[PDB]
Amino acid sequence: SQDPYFKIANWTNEHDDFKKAEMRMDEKHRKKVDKVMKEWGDLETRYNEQKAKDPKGAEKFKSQMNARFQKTVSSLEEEHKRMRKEIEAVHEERVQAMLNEKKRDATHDYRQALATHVNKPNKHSVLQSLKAYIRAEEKDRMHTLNRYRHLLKADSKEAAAYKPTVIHRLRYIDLRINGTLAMLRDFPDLEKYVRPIAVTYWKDYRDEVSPDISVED
Ligand SMILES: O=S(=O)(O)OC[C@H]1O[C@H](O)[C@H](OS(=O)(=O)O)[C@@H](OS(=O)(=O)O)[C@@H]1OS(=O)(=O)O
Repeated sequence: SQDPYFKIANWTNEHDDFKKAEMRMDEKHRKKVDKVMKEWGDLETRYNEQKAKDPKGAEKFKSQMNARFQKTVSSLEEEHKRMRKEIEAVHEERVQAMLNEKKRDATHDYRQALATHVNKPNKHSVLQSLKAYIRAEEKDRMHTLNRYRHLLKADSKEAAAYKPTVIHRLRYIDLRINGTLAMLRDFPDLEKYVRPIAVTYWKDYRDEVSPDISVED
């Protein structure tokens, strides 16, 4: 069989399932590296013994066993990297998919909040609906930027083939949010009191979730 992780269906707690699967993978990997490193040790002690006894046959053993070892390592290193990338692609797909859903639904509550307003003062509801939408888009930025961060440290290469993309995402997020704020222009009664609150909340919420940094670049 495979990991139970790949066939889930609520995705509601993806972070926890992923973080969990990642340990089961990470740990399973540590199981193998230990087994190899131990094999190396037994192999290596042997060389030290037959060192002065069979210096010719002994030495051949060292060259030989290095090739094997070197190879077995590279083999493992790849497998892990392969599996790691398989679990992430999946993860990043559900997270994006699930984030989108929040956007999708947060918008609905928003546009209803506004339609209901036309008739009667959905005042407070409109805002809490907007702030919800904002939290959703901003969470999309925070996770994206963060992915660029991990890739900047893992693959300074894979990383570069993402920047144009990251820049494209962060742009439309701002656009979508600004366009979603524009929808208030029509309710003058309401754009006068709700807007300045929601914009401050956007600047505030972004300051908390995805700050600035001074350490490095
Ligand atoms: O898999 S879940 O158990 O649903 O994830 C819960 C939270 O896990 C981390 O705190 C998550 O933090 S993270 O840095 O690892 O994304 C956090 O994301 S965040 O609130 O948007 O910041 C998650 O909160 S959630 O409401 O977005 O699901």
